[PDB]
Amino acid sequence: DDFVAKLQDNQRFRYNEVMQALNMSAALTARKTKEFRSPPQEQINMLLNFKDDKSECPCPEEIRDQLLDFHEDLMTHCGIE
Amino acid sequence: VVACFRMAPLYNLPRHRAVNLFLQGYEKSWIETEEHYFEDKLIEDLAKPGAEPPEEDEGTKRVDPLH
Repeated sequence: DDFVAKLQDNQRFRYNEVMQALNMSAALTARKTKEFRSPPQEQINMLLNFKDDKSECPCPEEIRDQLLDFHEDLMTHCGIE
Repeated sequence: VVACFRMAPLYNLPRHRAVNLFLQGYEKSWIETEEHYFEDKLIEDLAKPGAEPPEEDEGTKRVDPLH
């Protein structure tokens, strides 16, 4: 619940700030908005593709930390470690 | 494409649908990709014939759990 709330508000902020700089970027807005114009499942997988390095993920570290800590807690609950 | 321009991202998607998509993506990319090596330890534990002193009889060699 709250993780996707944070992701949604962050994505709104990122879209807003990208639209702020579209004039100065000119044709350069393209790859940046490739993320914004994509199927929702692909958006989810791109936002979640930060498990092992792979810096090609727009999720900031302060939001990555929540998912990493919850994954650690889930693994401990499952008894993996 | 007109439809691709009209279609809206997660921040316009409803909360519960976004949660469902996040759950599916989390299962696909984090839970499934997790690996932990337990086969060797499990097979050794199954092959270990235990409880010999509380058995105390050994009339016939009881088959181990792996057997």
